[PDB]
Amino acid sequence: FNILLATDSYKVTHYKQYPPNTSKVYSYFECREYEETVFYGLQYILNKYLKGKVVTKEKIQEAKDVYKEHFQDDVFNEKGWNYILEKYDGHLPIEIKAVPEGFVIPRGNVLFTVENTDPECYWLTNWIETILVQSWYPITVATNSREQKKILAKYLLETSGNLDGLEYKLHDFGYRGVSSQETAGIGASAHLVNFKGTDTVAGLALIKKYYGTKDPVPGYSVPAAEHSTITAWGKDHEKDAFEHIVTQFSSVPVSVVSDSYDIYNACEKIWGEDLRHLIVSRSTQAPLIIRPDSGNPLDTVLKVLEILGKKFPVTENSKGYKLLPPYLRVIQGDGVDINTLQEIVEGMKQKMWSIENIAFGSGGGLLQKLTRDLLNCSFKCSYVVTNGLGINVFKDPVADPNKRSKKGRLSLHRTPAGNFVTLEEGKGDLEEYGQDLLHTVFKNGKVTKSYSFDEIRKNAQLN
Amino acid sequence: FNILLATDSYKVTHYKQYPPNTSKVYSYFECREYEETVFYGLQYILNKYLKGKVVTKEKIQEAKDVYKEHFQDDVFNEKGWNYILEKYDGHLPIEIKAVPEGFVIPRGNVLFTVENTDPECYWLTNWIETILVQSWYPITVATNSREQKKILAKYLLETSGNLDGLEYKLHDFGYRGVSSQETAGIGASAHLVNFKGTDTVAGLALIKKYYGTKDPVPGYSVPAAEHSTITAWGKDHEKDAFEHIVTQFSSVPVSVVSDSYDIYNACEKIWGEDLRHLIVSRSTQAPLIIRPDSGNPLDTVLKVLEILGKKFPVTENSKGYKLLPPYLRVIQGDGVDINTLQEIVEGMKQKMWSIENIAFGSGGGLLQKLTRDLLNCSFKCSYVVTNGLGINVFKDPVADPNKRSKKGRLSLHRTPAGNFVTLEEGKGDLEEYGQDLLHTVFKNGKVTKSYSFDEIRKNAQLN
Ligand SMILES: NCCCCN1N=C(c2ccc(NC(=O)N3Cc4ccncc4C3)cc2)C[C@H](c2cccc3ncccc23)C1=O
Ligand SMILES: NCCCCN1N=C(c2ccc(NC(=O)N3Cc4ccncc4C3)cc2)C[C@H](c2cccc3ncccc23)C1=O
Ligand SMILES: [Cl-]
Ligand SMILES: [Cl-]
Ligand SMILES: [Cl-]
Ligand SMILES: [Cl-]
Repeated sequence: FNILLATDSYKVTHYKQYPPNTSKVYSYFECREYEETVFYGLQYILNKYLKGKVVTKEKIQEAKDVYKEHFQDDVFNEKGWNYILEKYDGHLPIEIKAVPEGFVIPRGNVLFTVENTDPECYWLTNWIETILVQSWYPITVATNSREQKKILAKYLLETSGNLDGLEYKLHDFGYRGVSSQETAGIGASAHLVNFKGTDTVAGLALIKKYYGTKDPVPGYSVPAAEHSTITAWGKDHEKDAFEHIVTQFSSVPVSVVSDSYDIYNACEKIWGEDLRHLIVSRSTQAPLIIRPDSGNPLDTVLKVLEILGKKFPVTENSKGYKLLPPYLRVIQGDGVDINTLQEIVEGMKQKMWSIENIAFGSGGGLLQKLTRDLLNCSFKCSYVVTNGLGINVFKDPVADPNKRSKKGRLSLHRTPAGNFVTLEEGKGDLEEYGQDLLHTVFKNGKVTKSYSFDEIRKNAQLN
Repeated sequence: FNILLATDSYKVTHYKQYPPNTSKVYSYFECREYEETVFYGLQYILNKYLKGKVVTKEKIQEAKDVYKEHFQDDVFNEKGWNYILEKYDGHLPIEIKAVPEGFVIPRGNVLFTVENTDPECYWLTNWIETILVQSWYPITVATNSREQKKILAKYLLETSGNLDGLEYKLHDFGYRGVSSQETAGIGASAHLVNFKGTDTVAGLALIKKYYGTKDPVPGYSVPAAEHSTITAWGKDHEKDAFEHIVTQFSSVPVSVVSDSYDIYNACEKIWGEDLRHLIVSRSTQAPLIIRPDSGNPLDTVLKVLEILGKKFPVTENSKGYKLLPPYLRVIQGDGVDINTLQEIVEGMKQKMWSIENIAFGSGGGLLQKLTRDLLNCSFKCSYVVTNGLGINVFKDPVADPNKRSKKGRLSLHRTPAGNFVTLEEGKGDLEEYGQDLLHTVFKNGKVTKSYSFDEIRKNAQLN
């Protein structure tokens, strides 16, 4: 990796575009205008990409050579990057202040600021927009995962009367569904801010290296089947595959995808009759979790439950809602996003089914079907000093008030009703709102404040 | 990186689920039945992740330790992975056959096949599903980029009478709007299969290291402004920013975002009157590219052009379509995906505007607003040998016919009419068709067949 090569092409040219005698560019990150967002992911970027000696003689010459051919001119700022190398031993003269990781912030507030600490490096603040704005993703996953926790919590509380197993109810299936190994880790780490159930292994090593937990790993799995391990027995032997699988994993929970041929037959005839004896004997600590994986998600869950309710002893819990015996659960792991997770719980509740009957697997919903669009994640200049005069800088497009940017030096404050407000135009220094809630997280190549994954989990908890 | 940590958790448990006496698992990848999809990206994964010594004593012990905590049990196949280390010096005993990269194959056809080469490693075929299936992303970017090239080609040919500059008409803007650095490089490399214009610099080093080009670089940029470099001059000095920027970049093409306050004023009064004189003097090899970045994309482009047509000398070209003078072009960079790119060119054509007037930049649309669900990218077991007898295996969910999988040993063939067929049940060995178009790309830890980025470009041409 080379930070000189980790920006949008055009930013290479920007040091020739700013007003002359510009000593300071100051830029903020907000989720412009999902009423509240989990701030998480910055600390990864600060450590993996921004901290320490990031500039070397070789990194300057590589960039020089690529940009020379990429632009077909020598528009690269060699002098500016050689200054970083020789003044600061390659350490970025940037100061980043940020709200603490895990913080649940209303939309349209300052979550971090970037500014240069050396007037020579005025151009450096917005060089690192592109890299810093990839934060959108950890923030977005963490927010959409938490929104889903909220829906599950609402219907579990309504149909059971507690949150038991809440943080194991949305399993991450998204390892194949993402754009990369780097993306898998960050995405799966963002979901583990809210839940403890993941198949995306890469997330675990990231949290250990970048955040830390007191526990060995932040996330857990149980044994489960895929279509390869059922269908490999042959279209005539589904029962043999199931029987081998529940018996191999007799003492632990086990997911078995049951839609290889006929979900409704596998539930009713194979689990419900021929193998019923291997399921009703199993421990409360080791249920069979029947996985449908195809068809209308809501219709399939409701017919799966009706079949299972008629072949197994169903309890009515305190709330008047029906419950499988504790050895038997369901997980819908196909076509699940925040919208369909909500269609299912509401559909289950209208049929008087407890939500403790159902778990969710999401892959693409949770980790891939997200954009910087969704929460309008955005990095803009708000303040510059030219000729010694600080001036308040913003965009305010004619046709889009939604894209207006915030003016001048920003601080984040607690209101007397204990809500958040971003103060603009350096009005934070009028101490009308107490102290700035953002902290210095990065200064002059060093990480100056960091959070355990446990602290972030605590910060991110639901009301 | 540790391939023992680079799979779905549940696949760790799969070696205890397959029928006993299973010597071979054979699995294929399809874009299950965007009519045609560019295969690109496998070679990256084979080199970065699968080739050489991938197993070490330390990588087995690390996996054992993580999975012990992750499963709350020792379900890990240490014996199976120690065999790989001690038999094959950690080289995967896998054979992957793949269609040549850049090959444009209709939906529902085998693109790559994975099989174990040693009976002991039956479990290893689907260990690498997760990692291999991330290919959906390079494939989907490459295909969606190409389908957009098709629409550009259609409307340019209809309104100009050639495809001049087609490879620079869709610029990659999506570096900040992807989920990570690794994803940027892959996605930007996938787009450059079809175009030459990128701001996603990370794509350059990937193509150089993994694919190779005869030219210095596969992709090119020009100097261009952001909101920070216009608004930094002060709300009332937009004209000074513009004038500084186009004068700095007098002799090369220059993109200038003009929606900082009011796009329509900046086109009509600032470009069209105040600074008119520095635009009409510019070389045909260095035009001003006015970038609107806000509003209804179609409505904005149409009023932008109507304003510019009334301040600058417009020609009607041979097709009856209108043309800005050669020093003046427009780029819509904001809200651009395949569907809005199509709304715009069709809207432009209804207002008799040549498509050679307009360039497109795409960020989120191009690199992130893509899912594994779009082309149904899918990896399934089709054939296993159990007790020495091959059996043809598949899924066939009753309630989703389109998730039915192919049976048995697969090959890809040219038809008599120059189309493709995927043969099933090992029918390829009848040579009633020509010969299998999949080739050995990976065998027993080696990349065996590779393609230059140039070969891939050639294969991925339009008609
Ligand atoms: N971890 C200890 C706590 C309990 C364990 N546990 N585990 C659960 C789980 C854990 C992993 C898996 N995994 C798969 O199915 N895969 C892996 C995978 C990867 C890629 N593609 C497809 C698949 C299929 C499935 C289920 C669901 C399940 C539970 C099922 C009902 C309702 C519940 N409600 C609350 C709390 C859990 C509840 C559950 O109890
Ligand atoms: N090497 C020579 C290639 C041609 C030069 N050129 N370049 C062009 C271009 C090149 C880069 C940029 N860059 C930005 O605007 N950024 C960078 C960026 C990154 C992230 N977010 C936002 C932005 C804003 C914009 C436009 C458009 C422009 C052209 C404009 C009309 C129609 C055409 N038709 C065909 C061929 C080009 C045609 C064009 O001619
Ligand atoms: Cl599966
Ligand atoms: Cl999914
Ligand atoms: Cl911009
Ligand atoms: Cl975009």
